[PDB]
Amino acid sequence: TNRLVLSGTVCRAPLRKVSPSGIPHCQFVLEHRSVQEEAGFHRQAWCQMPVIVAGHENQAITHSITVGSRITVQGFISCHKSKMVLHAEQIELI
Amino acid sequence: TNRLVLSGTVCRAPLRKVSPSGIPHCQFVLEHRSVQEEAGFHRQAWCQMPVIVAGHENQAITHSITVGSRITVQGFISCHKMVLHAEQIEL
Repeated sequence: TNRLVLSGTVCRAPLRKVSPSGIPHCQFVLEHRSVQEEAGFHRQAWCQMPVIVAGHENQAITHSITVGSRITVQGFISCHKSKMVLHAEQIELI
Repeated sequence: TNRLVLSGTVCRAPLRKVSPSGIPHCQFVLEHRSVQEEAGFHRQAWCQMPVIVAGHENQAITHSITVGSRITVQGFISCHKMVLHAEQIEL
């Protein structure tokens, strides 16, 4: 299983490219901040998560995303060298 | 929402630690590798995720895990470098 569901405020606006083969993709950064319960106590959770939205079907929604937009992204995490990226599969606005 | 569900092989053996205040928790590293669909193509996904297990109710499970154990962990992520704060662990 590889499923991350993460809500946050967009802190870098989408940058958009099309691969040579014609695959559209845009990248932005998603800032999450919340209070989470852990072992009966509350702790602040925070992350700036890079998000990639690849493929034709999810591009239209990304044009409503700007810095300040509140969204939830559901997808899978991928790590390179150690930088992480959330690869979006569903995006919910507000 | 802040929910990560991630399966993998333990690649660093669990250690049982204490906070400055003396609060116990267990930690290990989880190596994930999978094949995911993206834009109609198959793409490899990998991550080595540090995991924190602070619930004492999870101590029996975390003691049966060694390097090589296959597990699924669910919890919330926080960036301190990312760490998965485990709420459930399934063997």
